[PDB]
Amino acid sequence: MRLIPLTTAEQVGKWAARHIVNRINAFKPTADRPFVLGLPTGGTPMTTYKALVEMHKAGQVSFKHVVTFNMDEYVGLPKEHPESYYSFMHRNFFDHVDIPAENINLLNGNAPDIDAECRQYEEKIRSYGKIHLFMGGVGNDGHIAFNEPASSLASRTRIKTLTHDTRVANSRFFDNDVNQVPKYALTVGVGTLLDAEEVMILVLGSQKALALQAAVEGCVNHMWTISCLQLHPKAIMVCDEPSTMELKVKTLRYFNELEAENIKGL
Amino acid sequence: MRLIPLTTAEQVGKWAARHIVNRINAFKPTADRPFVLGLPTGGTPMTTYKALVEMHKAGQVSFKHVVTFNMDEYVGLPKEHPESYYSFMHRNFFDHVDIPAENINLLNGNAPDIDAECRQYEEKIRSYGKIHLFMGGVGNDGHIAFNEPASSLASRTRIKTLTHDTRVANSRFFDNDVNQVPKYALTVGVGTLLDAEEVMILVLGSQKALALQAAVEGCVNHMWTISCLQLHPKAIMVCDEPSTMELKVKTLRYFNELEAENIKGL
Amino acid sequence: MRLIPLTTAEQVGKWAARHIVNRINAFKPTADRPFVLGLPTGGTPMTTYKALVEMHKAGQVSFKHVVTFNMDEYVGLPKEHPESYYSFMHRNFFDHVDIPAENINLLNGNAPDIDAECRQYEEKIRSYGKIHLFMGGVGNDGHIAFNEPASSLASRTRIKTLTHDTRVANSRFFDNDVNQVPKYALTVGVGTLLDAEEVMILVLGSQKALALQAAVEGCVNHMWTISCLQLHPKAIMVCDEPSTMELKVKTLRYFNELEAENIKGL
Amino acid sequence: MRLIPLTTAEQVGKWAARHIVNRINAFKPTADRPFVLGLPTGGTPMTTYKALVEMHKAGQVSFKHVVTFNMDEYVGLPKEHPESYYSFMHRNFFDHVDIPAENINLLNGNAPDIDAECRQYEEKIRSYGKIHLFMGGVGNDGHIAFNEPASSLASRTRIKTLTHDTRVANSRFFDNDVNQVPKYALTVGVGTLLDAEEVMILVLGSQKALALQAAVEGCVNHMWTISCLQLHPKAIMVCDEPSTMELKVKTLRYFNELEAENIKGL
Amino acid sequence: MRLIPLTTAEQVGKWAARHIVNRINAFKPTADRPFVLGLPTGGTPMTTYKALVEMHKAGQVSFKHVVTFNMDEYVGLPKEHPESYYSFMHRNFFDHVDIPAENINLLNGNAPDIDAECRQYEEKIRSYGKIHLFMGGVGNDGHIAFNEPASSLASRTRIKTLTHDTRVANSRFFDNDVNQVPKYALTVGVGTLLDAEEVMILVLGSQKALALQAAVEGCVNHMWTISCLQLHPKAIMVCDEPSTMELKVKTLRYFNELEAENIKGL
Amino acid sequence: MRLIPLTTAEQVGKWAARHIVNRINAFKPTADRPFVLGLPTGGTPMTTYKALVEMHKAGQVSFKHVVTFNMDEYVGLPKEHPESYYSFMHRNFFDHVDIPAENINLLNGNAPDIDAECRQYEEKIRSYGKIHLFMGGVGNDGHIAFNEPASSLASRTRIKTLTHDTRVANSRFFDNDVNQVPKYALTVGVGTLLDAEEVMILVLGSQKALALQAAVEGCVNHMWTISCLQLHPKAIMVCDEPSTMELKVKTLRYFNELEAENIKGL
Repeated sequence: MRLIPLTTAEQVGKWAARHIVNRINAFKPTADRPFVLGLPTGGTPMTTYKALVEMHKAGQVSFKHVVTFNMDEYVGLPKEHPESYYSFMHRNFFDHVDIPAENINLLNGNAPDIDAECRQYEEKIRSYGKIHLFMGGVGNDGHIAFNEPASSLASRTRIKTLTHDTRVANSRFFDNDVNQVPKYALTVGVGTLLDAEEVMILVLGSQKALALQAAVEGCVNHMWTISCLQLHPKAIMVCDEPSTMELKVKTLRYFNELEAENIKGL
Repeated sequence: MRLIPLTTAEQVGKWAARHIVNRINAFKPTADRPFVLGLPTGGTPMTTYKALVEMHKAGQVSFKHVVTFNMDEYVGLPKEHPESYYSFMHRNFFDHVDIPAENINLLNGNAPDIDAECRQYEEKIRSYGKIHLFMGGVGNDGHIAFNEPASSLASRTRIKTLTHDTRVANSRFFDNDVNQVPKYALTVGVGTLLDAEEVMILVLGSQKALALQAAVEGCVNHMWTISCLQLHPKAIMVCDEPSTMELKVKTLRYFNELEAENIKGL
Repeated sequence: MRLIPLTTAEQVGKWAARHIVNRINAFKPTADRPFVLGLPTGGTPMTTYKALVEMHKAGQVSFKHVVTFNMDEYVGLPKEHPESYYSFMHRNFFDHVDIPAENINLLNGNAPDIDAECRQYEEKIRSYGKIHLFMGGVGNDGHIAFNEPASSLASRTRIKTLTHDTRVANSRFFDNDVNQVPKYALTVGVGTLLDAEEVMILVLGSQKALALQAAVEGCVNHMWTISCLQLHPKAIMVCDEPSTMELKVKTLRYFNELEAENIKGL
Repeated sequence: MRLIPLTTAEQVGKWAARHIVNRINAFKPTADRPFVLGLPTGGTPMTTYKALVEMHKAGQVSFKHVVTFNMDEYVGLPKEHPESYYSFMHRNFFDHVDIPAENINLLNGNAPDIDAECRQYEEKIRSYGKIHLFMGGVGNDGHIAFNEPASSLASRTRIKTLTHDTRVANSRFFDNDVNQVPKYALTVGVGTLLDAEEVMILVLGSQKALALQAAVEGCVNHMWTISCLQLHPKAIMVCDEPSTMELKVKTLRYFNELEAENIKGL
Repeated sequence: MRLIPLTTAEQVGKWAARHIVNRINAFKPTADRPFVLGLPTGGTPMTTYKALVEMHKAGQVSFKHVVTFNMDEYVGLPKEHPESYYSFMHRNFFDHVDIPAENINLLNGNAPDIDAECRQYEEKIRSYGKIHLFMGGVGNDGHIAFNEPASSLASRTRIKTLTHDTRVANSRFFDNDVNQVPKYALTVGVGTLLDAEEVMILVLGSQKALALQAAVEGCVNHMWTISCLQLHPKAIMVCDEPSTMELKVKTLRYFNELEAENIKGL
Repeated sequence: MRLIPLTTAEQVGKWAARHIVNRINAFKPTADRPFVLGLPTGGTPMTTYKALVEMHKAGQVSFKHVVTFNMDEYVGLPKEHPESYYSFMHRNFFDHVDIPAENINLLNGNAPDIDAECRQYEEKIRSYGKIHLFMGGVGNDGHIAFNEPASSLASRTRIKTLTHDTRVANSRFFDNDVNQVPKYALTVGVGTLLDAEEVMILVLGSQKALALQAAVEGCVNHMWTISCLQLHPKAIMVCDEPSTMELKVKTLRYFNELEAENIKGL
């Protein structure tokens, strides 16, 4: 597992975006062999999207043969609502890069047969073979996407009933109105994430410090889902300074020395 | 992993038996595609067998195309001894349901070539492909079947030398005579159990409280074998009230809310 | 996992060497079906090599159809330097047994294309299929070979920059001159080791006591790489008395009783 | 140490108020031998004051010969500001009972010589001899009054610079304006509290659950000041249901059985 | 704190008895300056009493000016019942040594005013000044005498309601009849014990292993009362081999080396 | 407890020396009311002595009415040996300041009656009343002076048999000859240290990191003697950067903010 200890969110997004760019450029994707990218939404990846767009505009990367899969979507919310994850993803990324519509995959929160929607999503991933790089964030309690603590590490794409803490912490978008916040969401599973070739988790804010600690220094346990990334063949935590509060000083010093050459320029 | 927090043993058996019934009825087994059920013996599954029998008699389930594999058997004990696991299983379950003899698999504790017996058992499981649901209990120290603490998670069906604590705690059946209790037993391995599609562990009694804690809140470690079910794709702990003594109040409250809809009726 | 608690290094080497011999003799290797043995260097396996040689000379084992893979080699050191791992392995083992040159595999620390060298090594292992028994030691911090703490459990053969603690602790061979000690080494990966059928770790000295504890009593975590052997299908720790300092008395007593029959004669 | 596990805040205040009443009535205070009561402010003791007033009005207790000492006061806030602790204490308690002004002791946050004020307060306590019962609450991080984590257990009455978390969590009274909230406060010390004959801590809300756990099940350590009450000769924790979230089920069950006879009626 | 690691109960009693003898002989007690000895009952001190008697008979010690205080007594049991603690103490010790009746102090479980009895006992100890050496055992959960877990460290002599586990584990004397076992007992308090000049705890049996661990390696906490002996000026644990099961090997090795000179002869 | 987190040893000595100076100047010592200072030897306080001397020479402090007590001395070493603690203390401090011989107290390692020497030392401290400030260091295992782990917190001045690790780590002064290093030493006790009014521990080097952690973040336990300073009324840890390796980042950040105003200038 790699830990990239940075100072600010802007540095974290530049690092993550540069990592994505370097994986895409080394892979050399084509129409028949696309690079498959898993993506999250929310405030945490914002500086990464901003930096990815920048690099695209600077001519350093093309998304023409990049296929994407998003982690989740609200159930029963119209796709064109500005707070849908569809809307977030276009406004913050797809509106500014050269990816074709047929390459973009998002869960249909309005599908008539929800279990069918979830089944097809998993099938579509398998039609390409695998996600090469899945970027995500982590909950304060170590959970992933809308999966709950003690989720099966093999769980799959499925509908979830959001937690009060989550409606609550999202009611702001439903202009600060915790009654309109959709009750349910579609989310990829933990197994869906773990099947990716590489997993890169963005960790921002002292509210994630216990999760960072559970991921990096704690032992493997299903109650802190993020800890099971220790068993993943290729996992990376990219973090800012406030998120490191619960780590030991020597842990932070170890990774700061091991990755020093890699965190220049960004 | 699911935790089903119930109050009494009778509720635990009804829940477990209803789960088994629902898996069988959704699977729709046939002569050429049987439902494969792994089973334990002892006091812990008694209320489950009693409830399964009841449901069978009420016409809610048929075992005509259900194939079963038991976890273990005493070595050198005549099969018709009333304390053999063969005898337990017929008296508490098979005597009352419609399963055919050819569908019942039990280890032959009287086989002339013990290693061969153990090899054939594993081969028979593989001939059907997989166990769809393996029901078991857990030792006070978290062990499974007759496997010992720090058993390999890939261990397989094999002969074991029973522990004093086990002969001791079983001498009662050998009418309370710890000298007749067979010295050895045949048992499936931890790998045998983990290869099942779903694992459901019955947890009864405050003597199992540390094991329950190690399974649900502790981290993964081979000394408490039950903790490695955290890594299993589909594991369920079904427990009574006294078994919950070592859990945190919030852990019990979390699962009691998450599974509330599912523990009605039983 | 097995723990073989012995008293002295000489007993540990006899036990390990007898284990190796028994695996080879039960396997019955041939020209077209060799026994594949993974091997380490350093002070820790010395009494094992001495005992293996002895058994060979006593006519108890032949290495004619044994293929070996060593864990590592210094980069840029001439192979005939007496402190190369090539030189160690010939002087302590291959010079005294009947293994053919074509059966010996060592990393070429002088290869012109290092990444290519590392790729070919993994390919050669796969050409035979698998390592049947990989013998190794463990770092004071639980690491394996030249892999670092928090290495991926799927990492593979690759070049590493040695740690000061390692150059320091090896400068003695570069006649106690920490300036000549090569800066880099080639090492198999953790995945390389875990892919072996059986892993046997030699544990000598109270400086390994925390690692032994993390391997046997602690939980699974990537910071102590050796702890992930708890998840390996067939792992054995062979240890001397001073290495047991951080274990609980009952843990040492448990394994001392479970393996009693097996540690006679040696 | 006693733990009184109750369900609601109203029950906690009735229990605490009944305890206070029973200590006062058994002591039989007089003009020359007053009962000395230490008191806190804030939302936590509100139901206790409400119940104390009730009991007073029902003729069950008199405060005529009760002397009180409050834990703290804001520095530079006019005493008649409605949010001063003076104002809180009169409005919620002294306005409704028969205690004489000369018996009421509060820190003068407007004293010209602050260190002198703090010295005199300690001297006044010692002039009576000792506090017989000190009632308080506990911070989310286990701290007491305005003392900080890792305060000396012998610290004494003194001025403190409030924490952002505290100004923040109190800005609501300074009509939700975190700029007017006084920067400093006077507070009794941890030694001041520990010198009382009996200490009764009110614990309300799941935000206090980690503190409750540190007080009752954790070990003694100065970072969670409340844990050092384990060393106090006569300490009582009175808590509501949500505060018990981090305790083990058996801990809550133990105290619920030990104190059962004592939590009836309230 | 000293830990005296011995092998058998007989060695523990000889060591403890020799310690007692050496304290008495160095103190040189007289009519007006007696040696004050606190004593327990039960199976744990039996080999100590047997060895003390032996030493007395060998002329190595006199109890003529030794005053004793016992830890506890059953309430409502006639003193001459053979299972009273009075009866135990005479039959196992006082019947065989030269101590005068006026020097023997035992709680009167038949006193008409129980609280008065308990008050007088504490007063009698204080009339002599202090207990020079208090010998005791420890409960499986670390408790002392009949004090419960989380007892105040300043608690005093008082009546207690016995626990089921205790009636249960003592019903054997009430010829194995858990209905006659007195419901209540008088016991010295934890403060009573801690006020002694030196405290020597006898630890026998693997059932005490967790308590031994909490006393010696764990941190100070009131839930394991025995752990607070770490704060006592002069505490000694005398233990047999099975009691050491939960200690680390290096802990046992440390004390075995530090006390080596002192455990010869016994 | 205060933690003063500094970067280098030179800053630690300046801080400590300034603290000492400020305590002395605020106390205003006289012939009949001296300031009593407890002192250690070794490499750890060297920069403090150097800075104290400097301040003395700058006219900021006088030792005319300062009385000192040193922690320890070698047994049987001639006082004028350059490696005696007498010799260390004169060469590094007393040779450069204005303290009178009658004010200097050091243990006489050559006393004819060792127990008498140790008794008189304690008596001399009590003749002045108390040590106002005791400065010391801490062992890698948290021990104090020559006291061992699990020493009584009330232990007193006494002779000790040095540990191999200590002779070993000091043989360098006995020009790197571990055979001349005295076998025994006189040392103040833990009680002697804890009786001081204020205790200031100098913590230098990553080898002290576990001890620092046990002092500041761990719980109270006698195996890490330094942890019991959490119970001391007025304790200060002054540390350099490498010593902070085992602390959590937030712990170091907390104290760095709380003491910021106090670590300027030095």
